[PDB]
Amino acid sequence: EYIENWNLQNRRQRTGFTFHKPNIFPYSASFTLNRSQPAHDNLMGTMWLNAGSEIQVAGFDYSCAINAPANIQQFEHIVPLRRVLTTATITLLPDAERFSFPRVINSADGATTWFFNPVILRPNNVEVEFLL
Amino acid sequence: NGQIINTYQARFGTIVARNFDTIRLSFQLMRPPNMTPAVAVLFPNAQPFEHHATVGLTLRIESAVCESVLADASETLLANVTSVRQEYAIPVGPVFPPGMNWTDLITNYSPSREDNLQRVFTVASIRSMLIK
Amino acid sequence: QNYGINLPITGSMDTAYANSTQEETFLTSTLCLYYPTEAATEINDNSWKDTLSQLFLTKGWPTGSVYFKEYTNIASFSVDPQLYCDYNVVLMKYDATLQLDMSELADLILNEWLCNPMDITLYYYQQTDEANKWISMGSSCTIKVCPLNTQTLGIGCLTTDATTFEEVATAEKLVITDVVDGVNHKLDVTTATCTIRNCKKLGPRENVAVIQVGGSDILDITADPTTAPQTERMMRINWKKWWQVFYTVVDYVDQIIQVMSKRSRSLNSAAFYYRV
Amino acid sequence: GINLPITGSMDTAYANSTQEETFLTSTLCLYYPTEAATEINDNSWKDTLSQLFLTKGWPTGSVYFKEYTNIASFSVDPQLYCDYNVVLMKYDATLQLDMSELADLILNEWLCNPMDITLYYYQQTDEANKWISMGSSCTIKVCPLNTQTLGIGCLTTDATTFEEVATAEKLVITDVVDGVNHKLDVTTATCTIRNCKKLGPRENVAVIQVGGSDILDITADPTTAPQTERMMRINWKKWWQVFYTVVDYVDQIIQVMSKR
Amino acid sequence: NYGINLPITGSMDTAYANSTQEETFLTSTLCLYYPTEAATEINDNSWKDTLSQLFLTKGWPTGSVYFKEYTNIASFSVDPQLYCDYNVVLMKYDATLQLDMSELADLILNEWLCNPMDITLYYYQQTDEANKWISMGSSCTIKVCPLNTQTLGIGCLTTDATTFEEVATAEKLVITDVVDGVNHKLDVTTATCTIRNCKKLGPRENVAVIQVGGSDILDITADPTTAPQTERMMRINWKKWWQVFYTVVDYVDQIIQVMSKRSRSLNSAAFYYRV
Amino acid sequence: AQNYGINLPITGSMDTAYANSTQEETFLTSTLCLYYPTEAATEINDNSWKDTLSQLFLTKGWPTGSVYFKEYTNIASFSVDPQLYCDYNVVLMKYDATLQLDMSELADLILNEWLCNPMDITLYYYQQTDEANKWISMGSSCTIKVCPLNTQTLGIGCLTTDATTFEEVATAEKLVITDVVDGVNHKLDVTTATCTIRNCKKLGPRENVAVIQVGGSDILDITADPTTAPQTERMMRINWKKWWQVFYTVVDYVDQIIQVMSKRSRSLNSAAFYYRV
Ligand SMILES: *[C@@]1(O)O[C@H](CO)[C@@H](O)[C@H](O)[C@H]1NC(C)=O
Ligand SMILES: CC(=O)N[C@@H]1[C@@H](O)[C@H](O)[C@@H](CO)O[C@H]1O
Ligand SMILES: CC(=O)N[C@@H]1[C@@H](O)[C@H](O)[C@@H](CO)O[C@H]1O
Ligand SMILES: CC(=O)N[C@@H]1[C@@H](O)[C@H](O)[C@@H](CO)O[C@H]1O
Ligand SMILES: [Ca+2]
Ligand SMILES: [Ca+2]
Ligand SMILES: [Ca+2]
Ligand SMILES: [Ca+2]
Ligand SMILES: [Ca+2]
Ligand SMILES: [Ca+2]
Ligand SMILES: [Ca+2]
Ligand SMILES: [Ca+2]
Repeated sequence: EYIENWNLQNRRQRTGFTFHKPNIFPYSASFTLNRSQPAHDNLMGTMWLNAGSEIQVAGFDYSCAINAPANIQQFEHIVPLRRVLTTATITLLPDAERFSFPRVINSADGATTWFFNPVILRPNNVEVEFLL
Repeated sequence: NGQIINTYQARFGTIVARNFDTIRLSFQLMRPPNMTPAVAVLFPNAQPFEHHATVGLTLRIESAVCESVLADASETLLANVTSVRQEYAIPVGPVFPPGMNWTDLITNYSPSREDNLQRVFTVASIRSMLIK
Repeated sequence: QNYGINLPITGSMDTAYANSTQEETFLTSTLCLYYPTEAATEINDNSWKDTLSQLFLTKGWPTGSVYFKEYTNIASFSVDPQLYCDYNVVLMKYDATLQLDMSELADLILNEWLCNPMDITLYYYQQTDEANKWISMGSSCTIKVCPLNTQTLGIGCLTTDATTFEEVATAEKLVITDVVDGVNHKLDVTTATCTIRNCKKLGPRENVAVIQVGGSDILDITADPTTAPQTERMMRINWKKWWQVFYTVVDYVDQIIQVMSKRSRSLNSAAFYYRV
Repeated sequence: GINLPITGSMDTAYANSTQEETFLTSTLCLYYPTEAATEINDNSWKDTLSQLFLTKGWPTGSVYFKEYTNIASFSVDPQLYCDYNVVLMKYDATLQLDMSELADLILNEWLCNPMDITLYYYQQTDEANKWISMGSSCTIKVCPLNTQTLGIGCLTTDATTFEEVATAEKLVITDVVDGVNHKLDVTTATCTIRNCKKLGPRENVAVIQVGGSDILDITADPTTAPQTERMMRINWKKWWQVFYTVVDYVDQIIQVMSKR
Repeated sequence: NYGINLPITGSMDTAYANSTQEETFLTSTLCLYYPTEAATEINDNSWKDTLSQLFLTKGWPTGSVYFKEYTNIASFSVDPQLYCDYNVVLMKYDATLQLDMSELADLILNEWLCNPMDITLYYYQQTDEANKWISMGSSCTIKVCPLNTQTLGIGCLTTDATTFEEVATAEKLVITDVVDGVNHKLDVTTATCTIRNCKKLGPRENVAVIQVGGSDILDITADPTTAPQTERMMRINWKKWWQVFYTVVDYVDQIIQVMSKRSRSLNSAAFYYRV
Repeated sequence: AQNYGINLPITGSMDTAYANSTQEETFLTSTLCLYYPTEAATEINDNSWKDTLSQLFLTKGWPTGSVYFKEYTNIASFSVDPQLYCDYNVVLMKYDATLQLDMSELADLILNEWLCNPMDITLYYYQQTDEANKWISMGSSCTIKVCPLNTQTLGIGCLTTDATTFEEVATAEKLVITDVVDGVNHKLDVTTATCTIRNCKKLGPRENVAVIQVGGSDILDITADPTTAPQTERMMRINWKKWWQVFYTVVDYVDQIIQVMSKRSRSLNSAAFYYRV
């Protein structure tokens, strides 16, 4: 396969390498606080783990949308790729398992730590879009 | 690729940049330590600033050699491509932006769009040889 | 820089933890203890502020940073409790009779209230939702509250007669009136010795801790019956001598300041929302 | 309490808020002590309260008020039969066991059986088996029994040597040791006492305690003193604010209850 | 909110919003301060009713516009409180209290960061142009004695109190500016006056100033060089107050437009104690 | 049967079968003690209520001589020297409302393991090393007066020679658990004729005893720390009308009270050379 794609790209034709679980995502374990304060008792935003071929994302609200309009809080997570994948079979499951147990997490500047005690709702209105 | 190829410190006029894909302009505003009475009334120490300090630069690429195809002020090939696509009322396909928007074409300049653009510009150059 | 608009804040989950900086927190900030005026009678000293400040010197605070203030009782501290320093902690006696008034003072002290004025004669009044209260302070607040229907007719009351109103407060230093939300009400606040104020809690107040000294542990700081959250900043100690209470506070300065944050509204970063 | 599995499924749509339809088709009932309406001293306070309930989505003919004299007089036969019952219990420091056993009778659901004390001997089989006595005066004297039907620390004929657990009390919940039979000396002239067993708890009625700190050890063991979702307790100075707090927060109080 | 450091980008080609002025009227409050000489000349018991009914037709709801009364500019200067979302002040001018309006609008129109001063123990100084010493009370007699490096009063005696250099004499509210970088000794009458070492932050923009009568005589800045006339320093010539109140209620849409309710301070006060 | 003071790391599998019930053998082997106030035995009106209870304990599983009954007069006199003897201990104490620090200091002794050193007040100035160091004094009448020194052995607010300038943290109390500021050398004025004070270190909880508060609300603050008021598994409380309900409740629920406690961790042979008594 590699010498075939070598000879096809030596003449500038289209090639394809077939990968089983490709390492397209760099390791990026981080978060984002859309609503925050130094008390860290009413937070809102997303957390994610991009590793190997796996994205695990979890948006959390501490108020559980008690003051959001129509009791609905919209989350969003956009992952840009480095190379254009083609004909990908993707297992999409709800309920990200890594961000579902209580943990203490350093802040953005690394100064203090904040506590995260999650209870899990199911994801309402999932929209997964594949942008090119 | 993050490496400083060329640098220019307080040199204006025509400069040269041999190999680059990022342009970093780092200018700074220094308050003038000696000011005549016509200038000292502009910048008080207090809050109401009716005259706002502003410092600018202008950078104009006159000519450049690029490995990929582009558009410029010399050729008319993009104009020929858009004239053919607009004269015959052509539906929007999968690759090119609707209406051949060059801003949306160079905003997301993918390699498949690069290959299509180079092929169609080559055919436009051929027709511009024959048809005036 | 860049005040006003809210920004999303991202950060890696593998950033190194910072240093201890409990030292720098003690060496920068201030501290204010609030004891009842009878305590110095049991203490039997005129130079125990001089004593205890030397005791606070051991735990990192400098000499002129820990401040001591008085109040006569829980009722007359509730007339106007003005707390401003970097860390406030109040020591209150447990009276079994003054249960509600201690809960009222705790509700005032532990939450931040946006506060609009009220004019009793002029308008008709209603509460928007659950975070809206009518906080009245003064020498003697006697509040009678008359509900009105959708046509501004008296529900169980008559808007001419102030006697037929429904009495919710009688000669109290601090009242947090909660009425039903969405009903227009008419008021009978005696404004000569009282001042009622339409307030609205934005969140909790964090630069104050409440140490109640004796008794059983609860201060209901929420309005509804269905919850009464024992927060991290309210706490309870037992007493026989006050010296044991003061020594316990001086010992556990580190833990009591640890459970109290820096009051978000002080900070430069929260300037043009609600306090610079 | 069903036992045939209801399968269901995840990722199916959350239904809309039936809390309004819950309000339109139910009966909410306060229970206040007589001293409340003594301080209230209005002749039409039920009208003004019921219209304040009408603001919060309850219809006109859906809110009923029933008095009780005190905790002792409420415990002789409490009738809880609206679709949503809440009681307003004054806190007495002396009446502390009586509030606990009242809320034990009120909050939990009991399957009861009769008890003829003259004709039989009675053992408690279960942990959840208790003896519940109502009436005007319940003088309950209980003596244990060995295997051979002999009195343990009493004479099984003479009633003076018995061991009393209740002296002239309206409601008494008696827990004795399990597995041992007992001879009983209840006064059946005023007191009716029954052999009851604890089922699942009654999700109909909530208890707003009105006064001091919590005391309610409704479980018979010393180990657990669980503060459930309906052992609510407000502090107070005026009775009017006690009712206004209930009328304002009907959503959060109906929210922690269910129908029967 | 506390990550202020991240810059906001925006764009120069995005669309304008749909005129969020009517939604400003519904979710705000308005307190206009009037002197007691107004309420003397007004001659009505229910003129708040008449005016609030006129505010209703401008877009306000009923329960939004409150009025608060002060006696004069001297008594309002003792402890001025800004109670609600948009404040405007109606101050009647005369040529006597020419400074007592300049320093009052200096206190009202700016956000001040005040710290307490124990003048009986410590010797205080001013760090730059930004701080002043703002002293309020029923009577302030401020006497400032400047020292040198050796802690010796220049042109005065530290021990004797009659050789002092008085800055204010029997004044309700004082804003003293002294020489920056020189340690000073005080004789503020602490029984009837509290002096505070107090820095000047940015301006407070929920309150506007309406000088009713007189001339364009007002300043914020204590230097002689800058005497700025901001967008919410405004003035009205008066003959009767009814023209003034009708002028205020007619042009509410222009007076709010030079104010901002984002500068609400959670407290009615004006000084931000102990940061 | 060895390696008594080494603290070796065990390695247990997570697939080991669960052992048998062990509760019947615990009931046959060990001993139980029940401490009651003398007002109980006043209201009980019996001489042979001990045998009545012991036959009910026989029904519950214990043998006849395995359940021991001792008593005390009041909480103050039980707190003079609480020496709690047998394998499983549970104490019944009535909530006197006017005394609240007495019960909390009593359960501070009883529900914790205290490693304590002696003191000599005439010789030494005593500082507390950290938080688990307390000063526990017991006797007929303790009156403790503390004098904080500076770093030069000069008293802060107290003359080192005068004893009336000293300030008292407790007077006329049976048991006093004194917590002062850590790191400051202190002079004491304990009445050493009727009171012995000792330098104590809280190692951990005591594993063999529960406390049943008969009546009265939740008051127990074990840890002399204002922020934490822990409610452990063995601070039970019940409400009373007669004592017979209390005794029938503690006899009915032996299998819960023995369950929420364990054997004492020090009293085992395995804790041989870590402070065994
Ligand atoms: C709700 O969303 O869905 C119901 C059907 O399940 C429907 O009857 C009801 O009208 C809907 N209400 C709303 C607000 O959408
Ligand atoms: C790299 C780093 O974190 N430096 C800090 C240092 O500034 C601080 O004084 C020290 C205390 O020992 O703790 C370290 O974490
Ligand atoms: C063409 C039209 O109707 N324009 C309206 C505009 O006036 C208004 O500001 C906005 C409200 O959000 O809605 C738009 O549809
Ligand atoms: C002797 C012993 O302890 N083991 C028995 C085991 O033989 C029996 O099969 C099991 C049944 O549950 O109960 C265990 O206690
Ligand atoms: Ca009435
Ligand atoms: Ca309300
Ligand atoms: Ca007997
Ligand atoms: Ca039983
Ligand atoms: Ca002089
Ligand atoms: Ca200056
Ligand atoms: Ca002393
Ligand atoms: Ca200590």
